Amino acid sequence: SAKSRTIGIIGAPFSKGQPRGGVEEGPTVLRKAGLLEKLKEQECDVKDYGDLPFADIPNDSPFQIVKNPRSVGKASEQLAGKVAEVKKNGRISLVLGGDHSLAIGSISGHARVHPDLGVIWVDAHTDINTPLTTTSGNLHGQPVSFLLKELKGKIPDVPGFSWVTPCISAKDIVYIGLRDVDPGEHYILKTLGIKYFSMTEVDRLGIGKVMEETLSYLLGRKKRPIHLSFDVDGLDPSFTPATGTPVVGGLTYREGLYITEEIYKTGLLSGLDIMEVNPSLGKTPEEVTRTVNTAVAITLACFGLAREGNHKPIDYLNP
Amino acid sequence: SAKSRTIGIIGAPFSKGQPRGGVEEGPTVLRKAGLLEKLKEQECDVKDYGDLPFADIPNDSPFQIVKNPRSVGKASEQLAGKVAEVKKNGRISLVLGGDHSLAIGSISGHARVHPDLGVIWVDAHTDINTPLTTTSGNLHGQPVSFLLKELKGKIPDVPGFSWVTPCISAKDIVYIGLRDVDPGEHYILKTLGIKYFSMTEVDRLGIGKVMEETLSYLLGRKKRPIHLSFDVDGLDPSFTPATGTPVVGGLTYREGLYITEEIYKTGLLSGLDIMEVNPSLGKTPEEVTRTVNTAVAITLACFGLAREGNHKPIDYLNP
Amino acid sequence: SAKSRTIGIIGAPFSKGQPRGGVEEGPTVLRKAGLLEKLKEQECDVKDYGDLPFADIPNDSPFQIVKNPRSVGKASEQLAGKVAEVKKNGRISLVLGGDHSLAIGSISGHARVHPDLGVIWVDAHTDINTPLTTTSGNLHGQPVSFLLKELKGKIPDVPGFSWVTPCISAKDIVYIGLRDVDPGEHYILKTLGIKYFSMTEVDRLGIGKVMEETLSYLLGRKKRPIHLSFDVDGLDPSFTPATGTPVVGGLTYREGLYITEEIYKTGLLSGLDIMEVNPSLGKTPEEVTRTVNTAVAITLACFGLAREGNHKPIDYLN
Ligand SMILES: [NH3+][C@]1(C(=O)O)[C@@H](CCC[B-](O)(O)O)C[C@H]2[NH2+]CC[C@H]21
Ligand SMILES: [NH3+][C@]1(C(=O)O)[C@@H](CCC[B-](O)(O)O)C[C@H]2[NH2+]CC[C@H]21
Ligand SMILES: [NH3+][C@]1(C(=O)O)[C@@H](CCC[B-](O)(O)O)C[C@H]2[NH2+]CC[C@H]21
Ligand SMILES: [Mn+2]
Ligand SMILES: [Mn+2]
Ligand SMILES: [Mn+2]
Ligand SMILES: [Mn+2]
Ligand SMILES: [Mn+2]
Ligand SMILES: [Mn+2]
Repeated sequence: SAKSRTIGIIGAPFSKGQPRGGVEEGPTVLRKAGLLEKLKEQECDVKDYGDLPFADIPNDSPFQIVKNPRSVGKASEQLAGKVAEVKKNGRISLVLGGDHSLAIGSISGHARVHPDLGVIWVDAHTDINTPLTTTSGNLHGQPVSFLLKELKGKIPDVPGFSWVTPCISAKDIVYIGLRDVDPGEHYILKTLGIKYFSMTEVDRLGIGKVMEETLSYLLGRKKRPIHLSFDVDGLDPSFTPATGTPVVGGLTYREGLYITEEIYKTGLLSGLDIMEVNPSLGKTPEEVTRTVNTAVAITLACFGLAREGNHKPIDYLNP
Repeated sequence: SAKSRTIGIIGAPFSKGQPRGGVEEGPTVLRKAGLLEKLKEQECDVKDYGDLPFADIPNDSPFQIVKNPRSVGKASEQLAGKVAEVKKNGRISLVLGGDHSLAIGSISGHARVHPDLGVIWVDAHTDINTPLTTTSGNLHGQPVSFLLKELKGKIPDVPGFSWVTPCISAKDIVYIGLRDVDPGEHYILKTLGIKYFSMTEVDRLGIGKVMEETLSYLLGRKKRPIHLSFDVDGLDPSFTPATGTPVVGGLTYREGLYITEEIYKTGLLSGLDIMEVNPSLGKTPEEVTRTVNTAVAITLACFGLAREGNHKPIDYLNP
Repeated sequence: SAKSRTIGIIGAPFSKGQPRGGVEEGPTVLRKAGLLEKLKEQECDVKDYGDLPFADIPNDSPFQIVKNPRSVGKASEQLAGKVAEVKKNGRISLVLGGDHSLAIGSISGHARVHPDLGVIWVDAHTDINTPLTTTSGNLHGQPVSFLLKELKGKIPDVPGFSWVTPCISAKDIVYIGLRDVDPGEHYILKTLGIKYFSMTEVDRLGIGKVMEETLSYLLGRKKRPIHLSFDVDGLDPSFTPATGTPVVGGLTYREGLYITEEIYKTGLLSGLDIMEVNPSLGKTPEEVTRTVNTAVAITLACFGLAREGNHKPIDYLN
């Protein structure tokens, strides 16, 4: 099958990057919804690399305020190795999360095979706090800081992260859907001159102009691999309520679909993260199903499913 | 009253174009909501042609997998006759559906008086399956195929449809709202080069550009009569949930009103279909009322009701 | 603090501009939600001028069909005095409503100190009926008529309003959010040539172009003070349901924030009204909380809170 429809699925049932239990069930609920079957139904070559085994680290003391550092660092180290393996096999890595701390391992692993990659980060949050600027101490709100080359010398020696080498420059990342950014994060975003489309820019320009500007900024100079790190809380809680850090006034279901349809069309999607789906956090059974169905729809759009329709290269009027 | 506010109401209580009971009650619920009274309140000349009886056809076996062919064909044949009568009386035909298979009759009969008409098709679906590409066998998913000149030779001899002569060319129809298209339908849409604005184009351009492009595409060469075939499932199920085939990520209430406000302003609306309102498909009594109210609001906008306001040509400061 | 973050808060617990009880509780629910504390948390210099006492006028007979005229006129007269005082102290007046009839007093008071002010009116409605074009007789739908210079000779001698001097020209007001306008109001809007962006223009242009056009229409010739009169029913009832006159197909939560973020950025916000919050009109306790939280978010955006983020002028990395 086509490169843009050749996929390597990695389950990452990890929750210790944040304090809310349940996000480790994200891979289970996405698989039960029939993600793999639905992808095969749209002419995808799907290989399931299974769920990564995350061994318990019982004596995981905090680094200052930073919680579960060895567990988070090890999970990302393991994921980096697995993503690099998937990438070497000529497949688009599809990481089923799990909390967003896992992006450390997902992007690190992807950069080992494709160092020229560009990142599209769909989230309500920047996730760029350092272990020193964080007030929460949750590593799911810090993955971008460990990855950026410009933040080298600002990341202290955190236990479990000695394997980390910053793999992306501030110019190689574009944020979409921002609406809840810490002061420390806003300082970083502005001082490093990172490209971003907060909800203010989405409202001003429309998602059409947002995507036109995002893809031109990342691909204008030359075609390069795209890594889409999708936090379901990027979309409004009316679509993805079963998530840990929901923020009102989010991207619509349509905008989420549009972003992913435009990324598919480039033929350059090389890595994908579907993060922060927490089935324990739906106020009703319907809120869980709604979140899972939305996450599945986003994923299908990444691999070719289009709202105008799709057809096989045959003559439907003369079978 | 003005030509654009002179109306002939036709109730078409018909459901056999699809399997879900209740759509035949659409004319009853739209009338009970006060549609006729509300139209007269906004300076409309309204004539009620009543509800078509549609006598039972007990012996109506399927054409291959195509269900109730004689019932669907005869209902459309009689509707074509009724619409032609309304059009001859110098009135805009307002068809209260009923399932969308009735568009065969509505457009066919409208073309008998105005063969130069253009079609705006608001729907989540293309409804362009032929009796041979259809997988469901439901004729409400095939009306466009029976109407298109370019599909002549691809429509088999279906019982109840010998009266049908394709009346519109692929170039005289514009779709708005698409989001659930069958492979066969997508093949047709692309091969015939039909103009369409799926939810992807609406997201990219905005409804303003969509309407500017739709009206210029249909009216640019010369002014001609407009036929708007409105399937309530074109709007998001958060506005029109009481419908047979709902699809998430639909046109908003605002977008639905914008489309219809722009069509009214041309002064060229000549035929209108308000289809697929099913008052047995409300999960609560409020979902039915919500669907009916939305359908009524769309209809009022077609006949001049504007969000900015309306006033009579009198001095309001000196009565 | 910066001029754009230096505020004078005025509570206006008044409901007699309309028939639905509960809108007088708007200042109480907005204060309980922590509005003052949240503003101080985003580096605002906040001075609380308290809640205005509105004394009962027992024999307040109607002027034709126009209800509670002396009560509405007196409440606006008091508010005008208070807003002018806040403006003289070099602060942005922040009026917590209360029904929209209070805009007579808030804009009148503001024009006394800044006669060159420009009005942005966010609402589903025009509120431009005169005491003679009104059909409901509710004064919360007539404040713009009392304020416009072009409507002088058109407004009759209404008891409680002899203090009113029209302070704004038809060219100095921009409407955003219009979707339920009376025939008489539409006639006024068209005959006076007032600038407006009904929901039809918002749908056509997008909120980005709406704001670009609104700010250029008002500020193009030169910088001048901005008065934003925000009616919570300007936003869709899915965001602000606890309100007296809700109309479907309204401005989104995002559009409301975008309008207010753009106004903040000019540094010219000089007067603000947060009106028509009615906590007695929520179908559930959550509907009230949702309306109050939305109104608080709009207010915070007016004084600098930005969705991209905010930071203090310090080195966060050192
Ligand atoms: N900046 C945050 C942090 O925890 O660092 C966000 C982290 C969000 C992480 B996520 O979902 O994007 O991966 C959540 C916010 N709430 C108070 C702390 C704030
Ligand atoms: N294209 C369809 C068909 O029945 O052929 C749709 C028909 C749409 C009918 B309507 O509402 O636009 O009139 C319903 C879908 N479900 C599976 C088959 C699909
Ligand atoms: N124009 C109105 C009026 O009462 O004059 C509106 C007044 C709304 C005032 B408000 O909420 O914008 O401040 C309410 C409408 N319903 C029938 C009469 C109409
Ligand atoms: Mn997030
Ligand atoms: Mn995140
Ligand atoms: Mn249809
Ligand atoms: Mn449909
Ligand atoms: Mn108002
Ligand atoms: Mn209003």
